[PDB]
Amino acid sequence: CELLPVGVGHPVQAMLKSFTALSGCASRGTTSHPQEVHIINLRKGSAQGAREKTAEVALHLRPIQSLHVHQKPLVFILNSPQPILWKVRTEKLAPGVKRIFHVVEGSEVHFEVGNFSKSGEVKVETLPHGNEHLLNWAHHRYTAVTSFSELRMAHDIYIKVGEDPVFSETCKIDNKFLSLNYLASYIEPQPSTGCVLSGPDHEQEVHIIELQAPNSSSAFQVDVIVDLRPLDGDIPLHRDVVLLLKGEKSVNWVIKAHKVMGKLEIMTSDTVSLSEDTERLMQVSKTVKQKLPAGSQALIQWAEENGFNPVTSYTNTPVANHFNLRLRE
Amino acid sequence: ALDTNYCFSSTEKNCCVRQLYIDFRKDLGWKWIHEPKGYHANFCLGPCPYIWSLDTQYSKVLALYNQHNPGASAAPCCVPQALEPLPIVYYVGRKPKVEQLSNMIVRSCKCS
Amino acid sequence: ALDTNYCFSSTEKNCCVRQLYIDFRKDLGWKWIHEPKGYHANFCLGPCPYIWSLDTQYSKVLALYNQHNPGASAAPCCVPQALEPLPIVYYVGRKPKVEQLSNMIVRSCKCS
Amino acid sequence: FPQLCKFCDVRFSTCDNQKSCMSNCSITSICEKPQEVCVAVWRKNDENITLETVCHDPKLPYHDFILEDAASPKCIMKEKKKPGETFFMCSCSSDECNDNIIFSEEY
Amino acid sequence: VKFPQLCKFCDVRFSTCDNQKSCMSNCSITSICEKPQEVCVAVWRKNDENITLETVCHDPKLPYHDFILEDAASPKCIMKEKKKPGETFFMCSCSSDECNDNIIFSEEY
Repeated sequence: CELLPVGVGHPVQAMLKSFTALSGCASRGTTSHPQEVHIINLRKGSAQGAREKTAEVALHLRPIQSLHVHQKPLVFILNSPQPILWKVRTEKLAPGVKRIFHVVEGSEVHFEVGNFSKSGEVKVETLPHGNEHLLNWAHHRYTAVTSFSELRMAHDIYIKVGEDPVFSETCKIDNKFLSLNYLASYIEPQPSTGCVLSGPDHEQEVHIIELQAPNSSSAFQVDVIVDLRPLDGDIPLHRDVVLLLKGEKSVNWVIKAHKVMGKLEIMTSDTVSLSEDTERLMQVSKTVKQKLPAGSQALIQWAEENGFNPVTSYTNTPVANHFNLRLRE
Repeated sequence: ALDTNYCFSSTEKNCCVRQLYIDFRKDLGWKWIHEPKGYHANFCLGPCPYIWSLDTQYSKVLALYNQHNPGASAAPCCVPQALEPLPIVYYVGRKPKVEQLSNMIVRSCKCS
Repeated sequence: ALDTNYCFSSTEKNCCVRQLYIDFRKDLGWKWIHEPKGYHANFCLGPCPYIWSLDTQYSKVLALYNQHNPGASAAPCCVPQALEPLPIVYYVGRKPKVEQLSNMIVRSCKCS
Repeated sequence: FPQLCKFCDVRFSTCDNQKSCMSNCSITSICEKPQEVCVAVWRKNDENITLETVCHDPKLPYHDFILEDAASPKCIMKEKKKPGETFFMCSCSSDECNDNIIFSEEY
Repeated sequence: VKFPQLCKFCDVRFSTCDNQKSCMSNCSITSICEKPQEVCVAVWRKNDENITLETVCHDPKLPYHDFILEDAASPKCIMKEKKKPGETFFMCSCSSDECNDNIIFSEEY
């Protein structure tokens, strides 16, 4: 088992997931204004995968922690470098509330349930690229902005609609400002080293994930998300796999398995949580908190001593907080 | 089953999550996270009689021993089962970062 | 990690495993058991200090809450970690059979 | 609640013509089928004292004997004459028939 | 220190307390220093038009604003006045957590 870079087709894919914004500000002074304005200054990323297809960006709207139901009209100045389809996947928002989406030319607004589309409105306007110029335009056409957010291009954007009392009544773009209410989620591959000792077994499999740091500057326990879904297609599979999760620091492993069936064995030195989807779809044995050895070879030998051999695959990701597990047909 | 909704819609003295406001600076003394300055972590509390969600038969054994021998002081305890990670935003150097501090929001309480 | 020998040989006021004998008939009422008539069923007990072998981050958070808030009525509890199966042999009809009552004897304890 | 019954095979009891004694059967077993009732048979004789206890369906006779006392919750010994030695047959359906053995209400 | 100091890390901004015996940074950002070795550092500049206060995490070994730091181990941010031409310059360094938050230009009296 020579430590070599993990290939794209490897059943274990290591990604780092982070919620961040390029910049932004928030203001509670729009309470007087009957309409609230939110700005999402998307910025095109360095990725070359967006060349011809028109990028379609979803949206996740939720009431702020201090609000349960939101009814006030919400204007969204969704300026973007290029036309985008705004799939407004609202949530916990009262229907029938007008939602004016000021978008660049060619951008469309789509709603999961037609009630929102019938009540909402879409106005196409030309807006400045500059953050300050866009904020000035928003002030000129509305006299105030509830919040502004410059985010890098992403597929989803979680927004907590509502005026947070903590933030002042004035909005000033500050590069050091970041809040939960306005975040953009990003995921990128991370380097890893591993090997494959045994091929895909339809009886029981052993995939080992080693983690050094969760990419956290603090010294506390954070969540490590491991996805388990079929490698190809959406056909549910009946398979048994063994997960040896190694964390040098404290990290709680949250395993989410979708469209997979069978018995799963998890052995790790850290607490493990399983989503209800994994619980109902698969039978996961209750892990015993053991002081597992350190190092790839030591853990491999320890597993071989427990009869969970041969190892289907081993992989180690120094820096990451997200894992995807794919089952070969 | 014994989630937040079950014990918040109706008051049950048995093992379940009860409301608790955790404050970093005051209650917890943590000041290394800018915000959330405070959140909710509903903590597990309440005893479980013999007729309860006792997954491990040892818990049933302890319950029976206590019932037949009340002066034992050896009974199952209320423990979190599944805990939801908490998002947090904090600055390292001049760089803000959002992390998920796992297993600090308690939703499901079992007995063991 | 805290084996029975560690707390039996040396008394530790922290969360540990304490001796306790349980007999099937008088205590649990398992009158259908042939042998053994009883056994030693140690139970997990002991206050949990912050500086000790803790696994769950929620337990650490609650311990810190207690430290900074002594009156909270909510602290991590000492509960079983590893439970040993009990080998028993009895008779079904007129046929001997040996079974393993899983998780019957305590071997480790944890703060959670 | 668990049901305790005498399931010892043909053994020897030190209580002969006694009002009542202990189950004198340390062996305990769970009946193969739930509907089985527990039958105790006593054949005390001058040559030797022999008793047995088993569990079986009331419908199926034991040792070519009809068990019409299975309806009794508690083991009550009905006396029937048999060549060689007297016969005392009891059948119980209630739980914990090993608490005591009763041969006759009158002393 | 294994755990880096938790220092108030607001950059240059206007301030209200001038040469006060004891003052508070009034900084809403309490950041973990990038490295444990660096400690909290506070600088206070006074000109003829405005006064600026800057709180950061800085290495005491490396001079800041052309000034070596010798009060790195000070439990409290002890303020020393410097010879910055024209403007009045004060600077303190401290290794305690959020210690730069409280500023003492002159604890005397």
